[PDB]
Amino acid sequence: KVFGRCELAAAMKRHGLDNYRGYSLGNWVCAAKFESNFNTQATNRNTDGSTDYGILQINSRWWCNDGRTPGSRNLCNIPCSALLSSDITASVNCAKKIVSDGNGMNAWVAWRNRCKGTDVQAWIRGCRL
Ligand SMILES: [Cl-]
Ligand SMILES: [Cl-]
Ligand code: NA
Repeated sequence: KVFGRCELAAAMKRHGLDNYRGYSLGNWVCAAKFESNFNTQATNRNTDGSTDYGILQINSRWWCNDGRTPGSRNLCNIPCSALLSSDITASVNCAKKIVSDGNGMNAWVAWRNRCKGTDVQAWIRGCRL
């Protein structure tokens, strides 16, 4: 599923992401935009042989099991394939664990480089929430 901006905002709001650990909804939409272009089916391989999965590009090195990242953790306790579903629940539940782990949204390189310190409220402008 490729989400529309407001569609995704509403979905993330329903799943409890607005102001989760102090991050306004705009931050999450901005992150999803640059990580996945709002496509639940996005995958990208890393140089270390890990793979990033889904709308928030969660990394198999730490967070999910894809059966081919030897020595990796499965900290969200999910197959990485679950992160590619049209239903964002698994991605959102995993993201909450990541964002809680001490580094905040700095875990997402595209957030740090493209969202952090910008007007992120722009990303939810116009939406009925
Ligand atoms: Cl916002
Ligand atoms: Cl980047
Ligand atoms: Na959903």
